[PDB]
Amino acid sequence: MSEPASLLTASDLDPLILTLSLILVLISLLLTVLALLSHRRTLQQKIWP
Repeated sequence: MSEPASLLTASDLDPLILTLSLILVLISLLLTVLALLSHRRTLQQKIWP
């Protein structure tokens, strides 16, 4: 590689918080997508019901 093996050996700076974060991140993202589709679906119906 080109970076110090320390950057990887230190990938454990905080896995506990990262895990909880990744979860909320992935979840929050999914929630947004759903809300987006739901809104788009409603508009379509309201446009041509």
